[PDB]
Amino acid sequence: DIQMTQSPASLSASVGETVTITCRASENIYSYLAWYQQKQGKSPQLLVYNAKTLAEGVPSRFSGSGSGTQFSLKINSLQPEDFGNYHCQHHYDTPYTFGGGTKLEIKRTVAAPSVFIFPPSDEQLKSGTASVVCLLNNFYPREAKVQWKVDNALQSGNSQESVTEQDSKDSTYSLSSTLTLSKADYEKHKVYACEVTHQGLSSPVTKSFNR
Amino acid sequence: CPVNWVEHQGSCYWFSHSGKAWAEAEKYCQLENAHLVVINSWEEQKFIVQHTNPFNTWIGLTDSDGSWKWVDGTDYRHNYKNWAVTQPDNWHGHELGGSEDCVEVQPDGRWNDDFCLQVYRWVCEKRR
Amino acid sequence: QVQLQQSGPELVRPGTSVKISCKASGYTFLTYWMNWVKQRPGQGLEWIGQIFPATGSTHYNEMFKDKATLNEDTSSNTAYMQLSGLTSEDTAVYFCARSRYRNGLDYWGQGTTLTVSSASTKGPSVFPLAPSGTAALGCLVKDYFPEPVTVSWNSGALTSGVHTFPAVLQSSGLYSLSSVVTVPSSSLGTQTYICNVNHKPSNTKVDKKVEP
Ligand SMILES: [Ca+2]
Ligand SMILES: [Ca+2]
Ligand SMILES: [Ca+2]
Ligand SMILES: [Cl-]
Repeated sequence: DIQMTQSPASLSASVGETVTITCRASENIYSYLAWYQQKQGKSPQLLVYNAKTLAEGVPSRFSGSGSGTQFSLKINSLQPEDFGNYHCQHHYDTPYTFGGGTKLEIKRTVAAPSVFIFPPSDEQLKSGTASVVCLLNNFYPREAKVQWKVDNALQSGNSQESVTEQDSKDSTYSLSSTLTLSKADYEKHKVYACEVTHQGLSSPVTKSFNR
Repeated sequence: CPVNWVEHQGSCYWFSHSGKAWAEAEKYCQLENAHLVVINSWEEQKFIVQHTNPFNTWIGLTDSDGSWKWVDGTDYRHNYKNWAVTQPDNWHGHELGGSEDCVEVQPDGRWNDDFCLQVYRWVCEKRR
Repeated sequence: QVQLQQSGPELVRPGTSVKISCKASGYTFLTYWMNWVKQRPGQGLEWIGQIFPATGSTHYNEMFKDKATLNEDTSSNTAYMQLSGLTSEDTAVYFCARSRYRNGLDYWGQGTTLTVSSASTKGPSVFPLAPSGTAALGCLVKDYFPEPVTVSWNSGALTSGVHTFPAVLQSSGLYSLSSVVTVPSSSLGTQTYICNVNHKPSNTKVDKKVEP
């Protein structure tokens, strides 16, 4: 049963650049390899089959190569419609298997997040739950880490986060991290801090409050 | 290939979804300017059974005239074969023929000689 | 033109069974494989199996042998996939896709979203994220089911600097999200900011004013 491994998991590039993504099969699949493009919220579209054959209507800037176990999809001079997710799939003996996908992401300049913290509302407290929100706004690249501290005790398992897609105007990300407590434990402690690490900062940033 | 045939590696194939006796199946293929499928290789064998599983399916191989012959003249003795173990065994019968003289592909792809009056699915094959 | 039209979204409870259809047009339905593919939220693709309508021959990924059953209605050019014993791990988008033997999936349906959940319809609680050069404020839209909610600001008059986050599925089976907007902090005394939250499955409509 064939394992397909794609790399890199994510690739940042600009229009007009050339990129190569690769796929490795765990055993010989000869030239029986397809590449798909998938835009967010849409169905995949075949780009390449038999490792190097372009599907109908696919632009010539796409180029597939390889046979055996190592394959590559190269996009010459990327266009704005090329950003999205790319998937490889062997089409040798059934069952077919797919790679884990590669996100082709829009490169832009490094931008450290603006960080904001939000205490629970009075309304929410009156229901017995307390959500503390940390907002990391308009940052790039995507990698970011939020550490929640409650009276200097670092937290785990009581928080969830969500990240937007790249902004349509400026290609940044924003991230929301929510720490959820009951009202009881919430006023069992005083200082609420989210500590933010992002590679565009020169040290961790902490926004905090108490009450 | 013509409409409703499957193109594969320079051949066109037509897969039935109903059954005929072997000679009726071969006659049907000839009227399509074709023959019952002649399996020339492992790769073609795999292609055929991917599509025919899990029904016994006639192919163009028969010993009706006294020895194994492919319907298109392909040499049998020297070429690709995929007999199930202990096949062909020429089993003797009555109602569906005196002896097993026509070849079907089993669900596992292996070949079995069977009675020529069995009503099985078939595959036609002709060059593109 | 080749087109594969899938049935609409499904929202069902665990332990049930659902049938997804894929109607093919613009080619000879009988001579191509119809494949089914699964894609869980944020994940890669998984091949479920395929059927060859001319013969009904089927081939499955063994991981789905107990889960999916494929069949075909030749008279209507329609392929079906039955998914049974459903659990939340079956929540995913499912695609049908055409292929020839040992060839790629060259045309795809639009996808069918399947949500499996024992959660009941429930409207969101909307809580302010109160602000205190650039100020951020927002609305926490908590504990609703199912997706989606819509959020606007000042009835759609305020779009710049708005970020509405993808919902997160909480351990309760309910979703939560937040919507934030950055504004000049000099506008906080004067300008009123209202998030408009609509959850049509529960007929919930909230206009929450977000005050400093
Ligand atoms: Ca042949
Ligand atoms: Ca015989
Ligand atoms: Ca026999
Ligand atoms: Cl008799």
